[PDB]
Amino acid sequence: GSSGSSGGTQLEKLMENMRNDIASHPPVEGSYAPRRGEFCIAKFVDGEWYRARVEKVESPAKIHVFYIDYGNREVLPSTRLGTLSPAFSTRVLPAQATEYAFAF
Repeated sequence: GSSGSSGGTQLEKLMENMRNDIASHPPVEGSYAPRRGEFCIAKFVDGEWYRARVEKVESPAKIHVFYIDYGNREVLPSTRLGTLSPAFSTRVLPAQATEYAFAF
């Protein structure tokens, strides 16, 4: 936590709340099934979870997704994908992704 002259970025706020329950109670690798057109959390090479929308599901090992937080695409397995909580879901914060408008 931060007290005194604090302040962050919209995304940093939501992500900050999720990263917590996500880093303390990480999802089960290979539990959530990514479906074409479904929102979920993806694990970044830096073991950092981020909001993304399944673009194309190839195989349990290959899942085309797009980070709706930055605006990038990465083919990750169904292991790095998990159930995106409604509390941290974009439903509260708008996708800061750049290539989001084109994502879908």
